[PDB]
Amino acid sequence: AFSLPDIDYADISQREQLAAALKRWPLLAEFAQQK
Amino acid sequence: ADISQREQLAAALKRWPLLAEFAQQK
Amino acid sequence: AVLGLQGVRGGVGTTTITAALAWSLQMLGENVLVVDACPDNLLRLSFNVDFTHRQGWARAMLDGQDWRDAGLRYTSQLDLLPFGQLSIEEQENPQHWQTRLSDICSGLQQLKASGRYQWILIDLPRDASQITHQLLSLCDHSLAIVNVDANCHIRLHQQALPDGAHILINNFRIGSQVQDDIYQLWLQSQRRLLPMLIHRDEAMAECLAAKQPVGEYRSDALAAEEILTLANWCLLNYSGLKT
Amino acid sequence: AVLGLQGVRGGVGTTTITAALAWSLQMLGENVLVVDACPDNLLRLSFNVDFTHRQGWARAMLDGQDWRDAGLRYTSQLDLLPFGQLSIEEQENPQHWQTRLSDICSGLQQLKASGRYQWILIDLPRDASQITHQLLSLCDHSLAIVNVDANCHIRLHQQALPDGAHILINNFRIGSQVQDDIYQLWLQSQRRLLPMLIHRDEAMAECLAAKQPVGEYRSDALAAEEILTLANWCLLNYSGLKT
Amino acid sequence: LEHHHHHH
Ligand SMILES: Nc1ncnc2c1ncn2[C@@H]1O[C@H](COP(=O)(O)OP(=O)(O)OP(=O)(O)O)[C@@H](O)[C@H]1O
Ligand SMILES: Nc1ncnc2c1ncn2[C@@H]1O[C@H](COP(=O)(O)OP(=O)(O)OP(=O)(O)O)[C@@H](O)[C@H]1O
Ligand SMILES: [Mg+2]
Ligand SMILES: [Mg+2]
Repeated sequence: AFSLPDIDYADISQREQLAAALKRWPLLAEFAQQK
Repeated sequence: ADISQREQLAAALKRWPLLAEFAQQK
Repeated sequence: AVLGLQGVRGGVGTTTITAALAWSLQMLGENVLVVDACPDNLLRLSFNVDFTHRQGWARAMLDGQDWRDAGLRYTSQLDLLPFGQLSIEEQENPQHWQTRLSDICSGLQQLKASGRYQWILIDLPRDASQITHQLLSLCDHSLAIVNVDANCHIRLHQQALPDGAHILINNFRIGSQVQDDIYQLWLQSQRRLLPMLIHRDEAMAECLAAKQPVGEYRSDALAAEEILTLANWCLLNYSGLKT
Repeated sequence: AVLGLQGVRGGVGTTTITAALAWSLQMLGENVLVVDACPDNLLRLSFNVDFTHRQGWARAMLDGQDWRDAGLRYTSQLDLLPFGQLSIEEQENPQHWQTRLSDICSGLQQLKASGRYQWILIDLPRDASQITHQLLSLCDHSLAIVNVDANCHIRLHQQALPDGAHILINNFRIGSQVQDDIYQLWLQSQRRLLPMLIHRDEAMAECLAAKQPVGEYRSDALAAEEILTLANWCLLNYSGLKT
Repeated sequence: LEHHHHHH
């Protein structure tokens, strides 16, 4: 059955508090990067 | 040293009924 | 309502939370049945059932006996249905019994129709077996249990959660930067995440060694208070039946 | 020698330890192959393999391809064999593929016979599948991974350990009376408990988010040095082949 | 162990 995404990274790279976290951890960055 | 270990274990089994149960049925 | 609890990974706290949540719901005046669907049969030990008590719903069913005779009373408002003890051969060859337990599903549906219980809680393994899938399908709601760590973060991107499940954090630590980074990212991206969580708490490590649910063992523990919050959330949001 | 690592339950640290031990052995100058036998396919992420890189030995075999094409080289002394990424459909129907992987056993035996590797480490799930049993049977030696808690204590009295396994503690904490009590009991009652253990360590939580084995990520972390003592114990005790 | 002090 169709559903909207349970995980939504839209505009994640514009939350300044998250910027340092994504730069700290390559694992987190690779899921959050745009496709 | 030997009896010291046995006395500390006695206290642990008294503290935790799960540990006493399993030790007593081994 | 029938509520399933299932870990996204082993060891995240699913069984301790199931026992604790059942205790909180019965304390709030609900009649509760708690069912262990995990073959390791651990839930019963949070309710002071003897380890050498071998009986349970699956044990009975596989022995050709009556699963309805395997229930235990814990309080006037909380009954328990252990899985039962499996032999090593049954443990090592689960394909031989995982398709022989379908009758528990029709039975639980009939028990739900009776109205004897306001809540039926099911502790579920994550093994993709036939019986696990069938039990999940009769749940009205489900909780997917996680810890905030890199393993669970990856898993949420590659495995299925139960349909409609919400995510419940357990084992939340004090003073971990990588944990805070994952958590802050989840708050902005994980649409299924519940607004409350459960902290790491020595009471949750001790209560099974004391053979009690956490709220009975230490009612003023932070984890006990957090479980009570979860119970009240379930009453408000998870009381509806699936259509 | 082939060394299997398998948690007594999920989430105890088996994969992080497998990656760390492989790194420590290759640091000591051993040639190592590390094989992921877990369908969750998580080991590769400790070696900077992209999440979207779906190739692996089991993925290849299920696709009718040569599993040897899925090997990856991390250093001149450490090769990696990911499991590969299963679809949700495959994950939810494990019996449609859990009996189609048996050719990996003779394949790994041929690779072992080449002499290219002094160590073949296998990250094993504990899902009682046909392929898991067959891969465990290939092992010359095995480590059963535990955490010191009431759940693992119960499991040690009701489930089988790999034959001849030694027991390795991970996630050992401070400030826990119940852990200290269980540990003192195990010291007296578990003959095959290893003399070294691994503490709960922030570097072991961070290294997977950095996509590195712990000893590469932070060589002066306590856990990295504890893993080094484990590696040296393996060199002295686990270098022989099973009769 | 190699050291009695480690990274914090
Ligand atoms: N919030 C917590 N704080 C501290 N310890 C906890 C917490 N939650 C669980 N634990 C401990 O972690 C261990 C595993 O808990 P539990 O048996 O509930 O997990 P599980 O997910 O059901 O595991 P399994 O995969 O064996 O079914 C137990 O010994 C428990 O005491
Ligand atoms: N000693 C430790 N200290 C702190 N964190 C740790 C430690 N060992 C493991 N972890 C963390 O615990 C999580 C689970 O570890 P890991 O993936 O190695 O477990 P596992 O037993 O292989 O789990 P699974 O059931 O998914 O196979 C990871 O996020 C890892 O970073
Ligand atoms: Mg459980
Ligand atoms: Mg693993």
